[PDB]
Amino acid sequence: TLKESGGGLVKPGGSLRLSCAASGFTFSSYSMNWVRQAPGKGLEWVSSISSSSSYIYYADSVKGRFTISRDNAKNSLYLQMNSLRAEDTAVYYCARQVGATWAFDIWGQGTLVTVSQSVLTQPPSASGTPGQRVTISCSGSSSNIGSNTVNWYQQLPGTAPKLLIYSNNQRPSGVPDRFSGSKSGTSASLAISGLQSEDEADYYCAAWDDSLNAWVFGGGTKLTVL
Repeated sequence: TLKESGGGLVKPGGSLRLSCAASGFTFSSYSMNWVRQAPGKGLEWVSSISSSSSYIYYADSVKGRFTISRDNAKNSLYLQMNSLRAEDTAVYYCARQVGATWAFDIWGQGTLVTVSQSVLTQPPSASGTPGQRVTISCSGSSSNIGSNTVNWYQQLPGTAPKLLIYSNNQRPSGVPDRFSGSKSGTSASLAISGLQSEDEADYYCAAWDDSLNAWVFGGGTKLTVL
């Protein structure tokens, strides 16, 4: 259920091609994305292709150099990376988008690509003691959070992200009651009630920016439990 491939070592100005074999769902029905993550840094959205293959969006950082694509027949999504730079070094994940709410419910394991500020304002770290209530607030513009539904994703150390809250406050089929989402115009807050030890993870808030026509991802918040 989403396996990346084609990762390797490349030199600057080089060229590389990723692929993402789907399994268990009707690939052709859902839109697909590529979201990279640097070495120890946050999440950055790369590109998105509709199942229609008709509506493509590239991040202003890879605009022109990268080429998204798919083959709904072979059940695999691809990404042609040309004119590569050292700053393109990351882990690339391919995330299944939902037609309805635009959230990324299924993410792949990742593939590392080695080569030889932000709109969303999120506190870098959060400190909480067992059993307390912890709020992580993410601050966007009138063009993103203001105008579109927010999705929070939890990244557990080592593991790829997992949709925590979507459509501003909806808990998916798994996420416990202690987690609650909300939005107040241009700001969005995730509230963990009854802090547990297991809740030690990285939290990201993400909205679509109609002005940038790209997803904006939060600056992450590392929640440490005491």
